[PDB]
Amino acid sequence: ITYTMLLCGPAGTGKTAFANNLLETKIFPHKYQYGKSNASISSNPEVKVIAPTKVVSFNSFDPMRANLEPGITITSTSLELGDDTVFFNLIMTHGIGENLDDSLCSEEVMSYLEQQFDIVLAEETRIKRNPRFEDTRVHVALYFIEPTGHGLREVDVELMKSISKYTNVLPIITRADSFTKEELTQFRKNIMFDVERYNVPIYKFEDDLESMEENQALASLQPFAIITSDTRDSEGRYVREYPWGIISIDDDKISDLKVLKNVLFGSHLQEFKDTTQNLLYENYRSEKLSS
Amino acid sequence: PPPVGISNLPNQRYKIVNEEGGTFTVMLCGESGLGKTTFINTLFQTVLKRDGHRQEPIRKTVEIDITRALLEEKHFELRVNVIDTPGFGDNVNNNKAWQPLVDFIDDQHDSYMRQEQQPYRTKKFDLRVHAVLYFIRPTGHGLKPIDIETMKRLSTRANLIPVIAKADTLTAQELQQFKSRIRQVIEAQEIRIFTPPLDANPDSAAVEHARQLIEAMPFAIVGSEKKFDNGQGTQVVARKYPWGLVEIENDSHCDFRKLRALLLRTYLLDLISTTQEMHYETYRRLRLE
Amino acid sequence: FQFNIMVVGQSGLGKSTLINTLFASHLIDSATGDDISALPVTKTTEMKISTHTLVEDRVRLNINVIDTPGFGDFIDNSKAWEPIVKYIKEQHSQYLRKELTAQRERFITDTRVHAILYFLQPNGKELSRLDVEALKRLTEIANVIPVIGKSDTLTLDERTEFRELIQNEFEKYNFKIYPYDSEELTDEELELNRSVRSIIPFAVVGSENEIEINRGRKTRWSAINVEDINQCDFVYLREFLIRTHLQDLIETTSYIHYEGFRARQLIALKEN
Amino acid sequence: GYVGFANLPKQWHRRSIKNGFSFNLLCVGPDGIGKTTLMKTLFNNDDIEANLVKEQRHKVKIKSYESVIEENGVKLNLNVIDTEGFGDFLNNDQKSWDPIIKEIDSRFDQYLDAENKINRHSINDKRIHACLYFIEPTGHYLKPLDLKFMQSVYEKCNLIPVIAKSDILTDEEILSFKKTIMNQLIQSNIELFKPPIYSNDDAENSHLSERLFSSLPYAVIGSNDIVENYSGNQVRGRSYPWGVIEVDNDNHSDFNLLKNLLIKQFMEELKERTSKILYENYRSSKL
Ligand SMILES: Nc1nc2c(ncn2[C@@H]2O[C@H](COP(=O)(O)OP(=O)(O)O)[C@@H](O)[C@H]2O)c(=O)[nH]1
Ligand SMILES: Nc1nc2c(ncn2[C@@H]2O[C@H](COP(=O)(O)OP(=O)(O)O)[C@@H](O)[C@H]2O)c(=O)[nH]1
Ligand SMILES: Nc1nc2c(ncn2[C@@H]2O[C@H](COP(=O)(O)OP(=O)(O)O)[C@@H](O)[C@H]2O)c(=O)[nH]1
Ligand SMILES: Nc1nc2c(ncn2[C@@H]2O[C@H](COP(=O)(O)OP(=O)(O)O)[C@@H](O)[C@H]2O)c(=O)[nH]1
Repeated sequence: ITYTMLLCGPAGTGKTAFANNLLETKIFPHKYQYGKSNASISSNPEVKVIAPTKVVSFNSFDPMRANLEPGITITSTSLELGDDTVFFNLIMTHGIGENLDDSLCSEEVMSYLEQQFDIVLAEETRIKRNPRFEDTRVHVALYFIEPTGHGLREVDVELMKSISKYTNVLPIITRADSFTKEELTQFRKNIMFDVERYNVPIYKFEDDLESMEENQALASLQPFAIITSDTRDSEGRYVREYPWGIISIDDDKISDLKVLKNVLFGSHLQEFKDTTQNLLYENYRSEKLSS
Repeated sequence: PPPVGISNLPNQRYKIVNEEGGTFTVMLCGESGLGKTTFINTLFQTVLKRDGHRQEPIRKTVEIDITRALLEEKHFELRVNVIDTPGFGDNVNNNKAWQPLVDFIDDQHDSYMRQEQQPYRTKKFDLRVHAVLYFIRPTGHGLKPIDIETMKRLSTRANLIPVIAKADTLTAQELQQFKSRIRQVIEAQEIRIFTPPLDANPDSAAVEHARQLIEAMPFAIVGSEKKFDNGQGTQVVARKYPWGLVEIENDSHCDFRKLRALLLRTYLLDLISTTQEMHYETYRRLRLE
Repeated sequence: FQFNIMVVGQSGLGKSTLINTLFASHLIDSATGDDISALPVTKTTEMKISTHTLVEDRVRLNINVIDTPGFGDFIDNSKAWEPIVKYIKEQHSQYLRKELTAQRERFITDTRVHAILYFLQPNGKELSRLDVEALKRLTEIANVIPVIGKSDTLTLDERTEFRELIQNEFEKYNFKIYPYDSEELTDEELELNRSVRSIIPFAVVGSENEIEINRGRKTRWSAINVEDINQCDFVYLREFLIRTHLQDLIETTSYIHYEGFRARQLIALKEN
Repeated sequence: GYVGFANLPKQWHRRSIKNGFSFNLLCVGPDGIGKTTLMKTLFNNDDIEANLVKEQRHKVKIKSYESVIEENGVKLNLNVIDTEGFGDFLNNDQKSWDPIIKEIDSRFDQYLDAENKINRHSINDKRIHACLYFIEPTGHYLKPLDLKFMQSVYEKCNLIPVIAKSDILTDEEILSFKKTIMNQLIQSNIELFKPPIYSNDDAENSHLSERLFSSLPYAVIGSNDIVENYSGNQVRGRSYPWGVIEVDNDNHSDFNLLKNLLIKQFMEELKERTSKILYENYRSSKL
């Protein structure tokens, strides 16, 4: 299958580390410590680099130019993680939250999603159509919530709404180690209250008794709080290390990351794909045809 | 052969200083969720501030709120003026968000100047900010354009003390790298940050502590209003996570005690004197050009 | 006989007490008092003359203690010696009026200034404007015997140096201080005059109150005897102005100063 | 715990010792009253007046001398003003003693001018922080000129009246002269500096302050030279053919009380009053 996932959030959330952990391959480099390798060959047997990292959109360490605003930059890195063979193109946003005005960033991301929708529509409405054409539509999208502990900001809400317009959007609390149990609970409650207040159309984990129970539990879990590291233990366990203690990404209580990974690449992958392909895209196409 | 009381003049000065009382003014700049309220509640051992102001319109207007209190420790009274920056950096468009804060500092300086313009001037209401703590989110990446320009704008109005918020969030190597990047940026951008006075000293250890303090910038701040046992029978103020406990009073875990030395314990008088002899003087000169 | 002794100084110098002690009775009470309102009403130095009778030596003497209240006691003492000079010369004019009068009397009372005691403050500095002018105009108008008030204010060496300084000041201003050496005097007389002259300006300490130990002032760290020779010159001045030169003083006030004023006044009358 | 914001006064103590101190003192009196001996004994420096700083006379002469006196590390920059000619004139009118007042006003003027400059660069305080008037030990009453000058100066400078050469006057004489002088001062409305009593301070130190106020006018003596006591103990003072007076002995003089009120105890408070009350009144007048 051809799966497409977007990772959007303010700079300093942990999207690069999250992607490296998910792939089990350090295919994405962290900013300012990069250029040693960016789209290198995978260190994972299942991970393949079918296309290096490349920019799909642009709108704009050097200490003298640190003041300069980066703008927004959207990059799609294509990989093949394996019938089971999945062609997974990961889109990522950089420079979001690193400028004064972030309206440009929201505009660019929404425009990229809309242009992919339009490309698919044009292929569909073609006298000679390529039946196996590669769709660039973002089947799922994860928005990283900066660990404020208070609630959702303005840029957070607007970006999540923009992403929701064209793809499913999932609220993901990042760096949950920054929060204690009570603090993380309160932060999650605040996030849910704010999305309800502003009516952000965040994705809902809402035919089988067990399936209904799992959906209910996953909905109660959201926003998903996760700890991610691209560094591993000598034994080979992705872990964070602090002077007061060492965190393991595998630990269930520390991170909901493995539930999130299961839903993203396992259970609900097809659900995200079908909803983005046959509900959002179809409604957009109907509106265009009415235009 | 009797002595003169030249050696007692300093003890007289001490007597008047301790019987008069002091006033400290600190502006805590940053975004929402940088452990600022908890920091000021931890530095003074008391709850000077609150629970967040929240559930209001998402587009926050950068305002200035001053929380004033009278604190007594050893029969010495201090008027603490904790100035805040609600809504700063919490919006999609944060352009010209540094204007209100620098404007407030300039307004306080002008107020003091106009108190001097009084014909028969009396006791002085001095709200000039003796310290400015700019909190940086622990992104572990670098300083944002908003951050650098606000800091540079307010670095001439008063004293600037960069601090890395929620420094426990970052791992040791990550926080050290973040500190190095911040120092390089503020060195290239030429931002001016308060440095403890080590000169170039009779108390070689005091200027040595000055050196230790200036080699620990931007300061790592870990603040908690709850205390936990360390396992040896001693309760230390700390942040309790299941993997480990981040004690605020251990120099190995945070630079909070260094910041307390700079702000209240060791270099508080120096901060006040620099704010009143260097910054205010330049503002007054330019205002009276 | 009638003797006229005048005291010239400021309030405090200790002149009233000095007279009181030199005569052994309370003759003159401080004319200045302890009130700034007791000072003269003319805002110029005034004269207080008091006549007492002292016959304890069986030499009955009619003392006339004269005092100059107001001297150096106001802010403007620009003419604080003019009234003193006027008093002296008027007392002289009375005697010459009686002697120039037809069918005069046998005893034409001598109210002239037989002796003057100018009290020099124990400051250790040269003569001030007031002191200089007053001594300049009073040395040739009457017999002046310098004295140093509150000589307790100067240690022995300090007192000696100040006395030498005052002696040199007298010589510089050409001031004529009593006694006066003459040719009639014998050798013993000349040497006595030299000695009392070396004592001048005197350093006298006066106390009308008596102290008990084992006449003087007794304090916390000190105890002076007004009649001690190795402590003060009070005995010397006493003997000098009461016995040694008293006769010479009263004779020179009638032979030198009075006859001088007589010649001057009569010459002026002749001319006019 | 203990947040260390009560440590600020200690930082002030250290700053003070580091930056030394400065005291401008005025001495008005007759020539020969003992204002050159008292100063040297107060500052234990025989050369306290050897750094002279930068058709008949009819006005007193104001002489400025600047020295430095350091004890146990702390250093003080003393600037003593001496009047020369007070009383020596036979006029002694307001013009005679005007130069002293003009000099005090000039110090205040320089301070005000530098405070009101655009550059407002570091200014050195020359304002007269105290005025010692030496009162002769006549034993009768405060003299007219003394009253006039002390009233003319009681607002410009802190007033510290003393009775000079007090060793001559007997104990009872000193008491009576002190009482008369104080009565004359109060009825001329001449006001003297009252030592402050700090709060949360020792009650003994408060009693010392009260005694310092109620011992005025003082009775001070000066002799930096050493004389032998009747006990065989060398002591600072003066030796006469009748006895020996000791400058450091409290039983003999209020010298130690004056040193307390002028240097040891309330020098800083005197400077504070001069720079916070008197100078601001001068500024209001200039305004
Ligand atoms: N405390 C904490 N730090 C994290 C976590 N994940 C990543 N980081 C660190 O935070 C930074 C994340 O930067 P990066 O993932 O490149 O962020 P992006 O630019 O927003 O995509 C790096 O310094 C990571 O080492 C996490 O779960 N917790
Ligand atoms: N990682 C970390 N989180 C902290 C720390 N102190 C407080 N917090 C979290 O941040 C919250 C307090 O933020 P607050 O001080 O109100 O925010 P600000 O004043 O707007 O920066 C707490 O409820 C915690 O969840 C700290 O030292 N480290
Ligand atoms: N120390 C000292 N005091 C003296 C001396 N003579 C007088 N006094 C004091 O001077 C004070 C005033 O003297 P007094 O003769 O009454 O006054 P005057 O006539 O106005 O100068 C008295 O209280 C005496 O105690 C002296 O030789 N030494
Ligand atoms: N009796 C007495 N004489 C003193 C005292 N202090 C100083 N003197 C003498 O007073 C004289 C004048 O003092 P000085 O300091 O030279 O005077 P200034 O011209 O006022 O500076 C000196 O020769 C000292 O011997 C004192 O307490 N008592």
